[PDB]
Amino acid sequence: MPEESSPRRTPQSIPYQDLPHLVNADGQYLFCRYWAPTGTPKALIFVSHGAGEHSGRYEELARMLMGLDLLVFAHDHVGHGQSEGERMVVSDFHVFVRDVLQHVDSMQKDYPGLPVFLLGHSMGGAIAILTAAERPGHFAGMVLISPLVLANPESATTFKVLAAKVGPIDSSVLSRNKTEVDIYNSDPLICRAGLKVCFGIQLLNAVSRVERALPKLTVPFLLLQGSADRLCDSKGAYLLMELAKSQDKTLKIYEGAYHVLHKELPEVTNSVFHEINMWVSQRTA
Ligand SMILES: Cc1ccc(COC2CN(C(=O)[C@H]3C[C@]4(COC(=O)N4)C3)C2)cc1Cl
Repeated sequence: MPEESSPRRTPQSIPYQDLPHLVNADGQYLFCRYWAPTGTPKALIFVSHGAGEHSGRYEELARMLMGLDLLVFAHDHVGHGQSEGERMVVSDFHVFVRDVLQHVDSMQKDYPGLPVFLLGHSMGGAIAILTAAERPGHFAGMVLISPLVLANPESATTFKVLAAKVGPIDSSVLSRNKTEVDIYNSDPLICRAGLKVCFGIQLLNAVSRVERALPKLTVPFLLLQGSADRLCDSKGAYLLMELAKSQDKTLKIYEGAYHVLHKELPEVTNSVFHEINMWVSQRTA
């Protein structure tokens, strides 16, 4: 008599049979999270986390969102969090987009006729842009927290020279809020290893694809950028503002703020939480 294989486990040895999951096109398991409101959801919203991080970091945002009677759902991108795959490795950047579309396609079927929003930060924001541009007309609304549209020139050129000759980021540039930098540095699911070269060329590659997709955007969106962001240049968010065709487009600059605006100084963070709340609320009522 043949036997079933020993259960599939996350890279932290938890059986997938125990967690919300989905199998992707390459047969890799993805860890999933769901925040479901009491009663009928007004809409669906997918949260796309950034490079090195994981969906767990979006707990508070997602609870506010679910607060407005939306169904929030997320998964960890491949090579992130509790999803399978070599840490911060992807065959091609398009995998992230495809994997989102799959999760949305699934969720839409289970919840027919509901509008769907995207929320992304950083690389997760670049993924949201590409996701939207691949399906013009399909998403109700897009919320972008300092999305990767243009990469910091100082840093990009440094990396390009280093790559041309083939270290971990100073995590202080994340946030003026030093408690949040510390929380980041002590989260076991994060990948704080230096940026591999193959993944770094991929991100500069995504910058290029994002610029090509900009003119094709028609989806409504809210765009939150810090003026002193040393990872995703603020110039990128002006470009998005200029090139997108969306009839419904809005930009908040946070003067002096760094990169992770939902994890910044409370004045900033509270504003970020409020604007997202106001915007999504107006477009679901
Ligand atoms: C050389 C170079 C420099 C800068 C970028 C772009 O900056 C990246 C930072 N990236 C994220 O996605 C992470 C930031 C983080 C961590 O945890 C959070 O909450 N925020 C998510 C995008 C690309 C390249 Cl090639």
